Amino acid sequence: GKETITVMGPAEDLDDAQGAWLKTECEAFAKANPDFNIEFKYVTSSESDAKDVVTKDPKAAADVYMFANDQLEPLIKANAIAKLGGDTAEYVKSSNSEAMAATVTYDGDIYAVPYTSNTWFMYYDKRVFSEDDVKSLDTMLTKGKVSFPFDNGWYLNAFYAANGCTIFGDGTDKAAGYDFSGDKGTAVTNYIVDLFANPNFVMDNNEGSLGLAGLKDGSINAYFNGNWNYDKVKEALGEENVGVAALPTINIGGKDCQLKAFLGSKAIGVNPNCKNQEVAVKLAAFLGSEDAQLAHFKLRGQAPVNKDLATNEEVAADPVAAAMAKVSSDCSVAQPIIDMSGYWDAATPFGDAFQNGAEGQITKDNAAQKTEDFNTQLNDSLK
Ligand SMILES: C[C@H]1O[C@H](O[C@H]2[C@H](O)[C@@H](O)[C@@H](O[C@H]3[C@H](O)[C@@H](O)[C@@H](O)O[C@@H]3CO)O[C@@H]2CO)[C@H](O)[C@@H](O)[C@@H]1N[C@H]1C=C(CO)[C@@H](O)[C@H](O)[C@H]1O
Repeated sequence: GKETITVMGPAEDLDDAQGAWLKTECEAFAKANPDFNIEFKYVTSSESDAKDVVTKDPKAAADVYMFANDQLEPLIKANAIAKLGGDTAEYVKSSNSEAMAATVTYDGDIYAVPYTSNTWFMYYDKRVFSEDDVKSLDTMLTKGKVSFPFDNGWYLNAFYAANGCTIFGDGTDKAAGYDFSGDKGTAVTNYIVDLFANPNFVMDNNEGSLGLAGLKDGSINAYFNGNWNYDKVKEALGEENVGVAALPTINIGGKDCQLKAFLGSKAIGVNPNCKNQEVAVKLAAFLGSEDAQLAHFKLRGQAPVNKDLATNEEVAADPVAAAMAKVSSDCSVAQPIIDMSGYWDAATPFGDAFQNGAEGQITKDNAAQKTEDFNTQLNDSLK
């Protein structure tokens, strides 16, 4: 009489054509734990959507699930994610950097097992740009076609952070609120208005299918996205043409400013409603184990977060793992775990309003107004 454990992860981890990592590792877990009498059912969902799927009704949701760490506070407030202790918590602390362990730590307790770092970087066509070119977005625009997903808040902030705008201070001070106000914010809005008015700029869509299609077309030669699309980018450009870089500078009023991505993690969480917590917690530990992370790298090129795999020669040589590490050290801010719901929501219509012909289009003439409107909406969402 097998007990069913329901596990949720993205399509790519359930796709046989990509080695179905999640199924493969669940089966390995079962083989390693003969004392458990279990079978698996799988629910396909992007880590980006996990909060929405689970918090709607945690008791109806999967027992074990893969999510993005910025979702942690909403999951906790929904009683949708179990605190982890014991060997599992110890592994999260011992096998990760301090910042990666912090991605899943709330009020001093560990709530999930990281399996990869979570950030974004630049894919580009080596036929169009040199290594030197891609150090500057402005240089890039003179040589070829550049895209950016401006209606996706996870990407938008990099431009505002570049000029000293802040979210919760350093990211950990709720009392600091949002600060996108003033000339520092308007200067960034003006830069983005100019970008949209640049005929070598093409807005990417929210989840980046437009950019991917553009790379294949040649209509887009630079794509800001992540590790999950590595194989598709290789398909679009041809692997000898794929360049991978950390983030460029943008020139605001004569000053080179560094774009800064969010850096968080993707992790495995346990549903408190799972009827076998022993199995669920051990499975989460297994899915984030060293062996499992190495398999994620070999089966579909996903970069490990486990610091012991950093010295694996194949990992260290991987262009995406290397870019992600450079974004971590040089081009990022730590992903807040203070809930950013109001920002994720406001970011999308704000980004969309830059488009030529948009309702309430952001322009040079109204940039300051629109910037304050945005700052005001962000802070209102905290009241
Ligand atoms: C807006 C959204 O931003 C963040 O989501 C990003 C993920 O963290 C990234 O990992 C990446 O997701 C990819 C998966 O890693 C990958 O395995 C595959 O499934 O494709 C995903 C991309 O399609 O990119 C995501 C951004 O595109 C953040 O983690 C996430 O929580 C944010 N979602 C909020 C935003 C809205 C609408 O504004 C709400 O509906 C959500 O409930 C919020 O959580």
